[PDB]
Amino acid sequence: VEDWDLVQTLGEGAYGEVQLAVNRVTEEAVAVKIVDMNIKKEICINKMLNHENVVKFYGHRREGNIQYLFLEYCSGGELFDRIEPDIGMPEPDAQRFFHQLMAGVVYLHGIGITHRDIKPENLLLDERDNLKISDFGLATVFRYNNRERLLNKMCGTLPYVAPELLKRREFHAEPVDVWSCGIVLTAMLAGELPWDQPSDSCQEYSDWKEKKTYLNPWKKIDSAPLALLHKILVENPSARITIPDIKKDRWYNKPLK
Ligand SMILES: CN(C)CC(C)(C)COc1ccc2[nH]c(-c3cc(NC(=O)c4cnn(Cc5ccccc5)c4)c[nH]c3=O)cc2c1
Repeated sequence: VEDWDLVQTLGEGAYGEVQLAVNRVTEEAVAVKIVDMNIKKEICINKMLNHENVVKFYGHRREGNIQYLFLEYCSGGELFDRIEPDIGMPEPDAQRFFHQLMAGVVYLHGIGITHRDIKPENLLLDERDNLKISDFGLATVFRYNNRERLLNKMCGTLPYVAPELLKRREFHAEPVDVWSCGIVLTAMLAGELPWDQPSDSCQEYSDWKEKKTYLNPWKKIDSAPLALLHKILVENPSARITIPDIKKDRWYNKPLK
């Protein structure tokens, strides 16, 4: 029962690959992340995580240069692949995935962890299309012994990143994750990213601050989810909506399909 057949390749990453592995006896699947050993922290963070919208960590094995992490298998693949270019997806599915993303993110924040790289490539779908947050490689602790520390390393992926992280030496962790979730929502409902980065050097970002919502991607989005996006994609992180308030939003609580 301790033996696993590496069946299929799942994902190349920078540092590794991810293999479907199946158990010889039980036929259980796992995803196996394989790296030429950042990683100490990733394992350490994963060890603290236990939630239905976070990819389960099963364990690790040293093997000299090669680090193995054994991770929950999500047969649905990446949310990224459910987003049709230029269209997105049906609004009820976007809503359900967003509900689950917030559940995952609430959980992480409640234990003082920030993911710092939320995007569709990192949101996995299990067999019943349940969304799971993956890839704790950029994640870090922002609250410890009930004291918040401010972040100052710039980490993430530029189209998903909050504007305060390009402009401020220090910033709060939670609003940043909130922002990226908003860019994820936008992608789900429009099938495109609104900007390369949230700077006034990008015209699409200037246009959004000038409320030009008759332009794309905003014109493809119904008025109710767009009103939520108006509260999330707010340049000042202190005025940006918080998760407890997202859970009170009208579209968030709209019955759909
Ligand atoms: C492109 N596609 C049309 C090709 C096709 C093969 C159809 C992809 O379809 C699937 C289907 C199911 C999948 N499941 C997984 C998976 C991925 C992870 N990954 C992670 O948890 C993690 C942790 N860190 N990273 C990024 C990384 C990876 C390697 C090295 C460094 C960083 C990823 C954990 N569990 C999974 O189950 C990927 C995956 C892909």
